[PDB]
Amino acid sequence: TRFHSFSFYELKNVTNNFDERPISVNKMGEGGFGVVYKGYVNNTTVAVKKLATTEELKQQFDQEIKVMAKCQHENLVELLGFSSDGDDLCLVYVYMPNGSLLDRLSCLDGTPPLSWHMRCKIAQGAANGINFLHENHHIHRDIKSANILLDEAFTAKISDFGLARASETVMTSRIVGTTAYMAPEALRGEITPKSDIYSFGVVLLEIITGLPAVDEHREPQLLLDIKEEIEDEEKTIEDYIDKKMNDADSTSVEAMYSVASQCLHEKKNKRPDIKKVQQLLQEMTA
Ligand SMILES: COCCCNc1nc(Cl)c(-c2nc3ccccc3s2)c(N[C@@H]2C[C@H](CO)[C@@H](O)[C@H]2O)n1
Repeated sequence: TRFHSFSFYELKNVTNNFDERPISVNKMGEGGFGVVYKGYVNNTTVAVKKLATTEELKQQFDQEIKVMAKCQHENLVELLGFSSDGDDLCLVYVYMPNGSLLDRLSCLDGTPPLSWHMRCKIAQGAANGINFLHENHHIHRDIKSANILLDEAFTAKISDFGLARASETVMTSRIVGTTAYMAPEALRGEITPKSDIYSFGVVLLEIITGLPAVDEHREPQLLLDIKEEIEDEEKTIEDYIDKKMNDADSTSVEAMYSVASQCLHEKKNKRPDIKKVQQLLQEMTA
């Protein structure tokens, strides 16, 4: 697939010379080291990711284009174009008005809490995006709620393919990802789609509880450990369900938790593949 060849100065103009301030009062954030700026061009709102070692920075930009050229799906963010003529390298995407699942789970800037009904649809949507990537022999290497973007109708879109790796178990010296979401073997340097499943189980626990993967002022500081308190019969998942929901029945919440439990197996070979995860989430609703 081919993309629009945007000029650096057109992107510099529509993003106000790459301003570092927020929208209130561009800056948005940086998932894979590249400041995302809000922009408007050709009567359509966009998100411009300016990248941002010199060759490793360029390898992050080249992979994104190589992966998105091949990968086209409704549950992945769309790349509209990019820019090479400038000093820095830019990647233009279709703007997502509901931000990340992280910011919507935390109600950042006063947004209403997502209902259980929207949460199930986002879980199913996110799991289609991972299935399409794995079907097409790609490992995301950074599955987290901050990397699940939400469109005009709260449709889950996986994003950030700067760390994406082809498959089509390999080992690596430069270990990359988000500690709070990573699997045991990923933290050791193994590269496998089985790690993407583990990280997705952490996202399901954030969806159910509404608690972020890591909270420094919390006990336990890591969300994945809450699974062990529930397994020891000290607490139940019922006691961790997000209280900012009025439409969450126990059967569907327990059913989502069963998937998150299986996803979070420490033994990589005991975890279910994405196609099984997708079937279980579909059976949950239905
Ligand atoms: C005013 O309403 C707010 C809506 C903001 N909407 C929005 N829209 C898009 Cl298209 C992106 C992209 N971010 C990336 C990052 C890498 C690759 C592709 C993309 S597309 C984004 N990223 C931010 C950075 C962060 C990820 O860690 C998230 O929490 C976001 O804040 N935020």
